[PDB]
Amino acid sequence: SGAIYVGNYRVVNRHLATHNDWANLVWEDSSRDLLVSSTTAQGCDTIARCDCQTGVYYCSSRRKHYPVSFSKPSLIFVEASEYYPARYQSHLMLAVGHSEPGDCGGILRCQHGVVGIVSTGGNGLVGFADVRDLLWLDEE
Ligand SMILES: Cn1nc(C(=O)N[C@H]2CCOC2)c2ccccc21
Ligand SMILES: [Zn+2]
Repeated sequence: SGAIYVGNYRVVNRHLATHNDWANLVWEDSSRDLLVSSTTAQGCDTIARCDCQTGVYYCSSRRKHYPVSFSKPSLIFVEASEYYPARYQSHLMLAVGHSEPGDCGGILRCQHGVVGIVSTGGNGLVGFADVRDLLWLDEE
């Protein structure tokens, strides 16, 4: 679990969105595994606006933050899960790091700010849904 809280937005994995998220929907994209809802309180996270390929992510199944090198956002085949059939996910970045299904929502960050959230993984890989192209989250 986990979310990004920037301005009056809450960014979560679409597959973990609650009824309250759907009832306060701003934007969602199934191909990216992302959903954004509106918040009453202002958040403290800021979004990175960069092309970094190194950063640090939070792994809830280890209670630890790990440094990672990651690929640029791209279209990658993701195996079937209880949340989606096997399909291509867009704007996804892969890294070598531990992950388990419930690690989704952990933040990946770089020196500039938040880069994205854990969305896919297995067998010593972890995949992150990029948010750096969503300019409307923070200075729009
Ligand atoms: C971090 N992580 N995520 C999944 C996963 O199945 N994600 C789907 C749900 C949303 O997009 C694909 C996974 C599986 C096995 C080990 C780790 C894992
Ligand atoms: Zn950066």
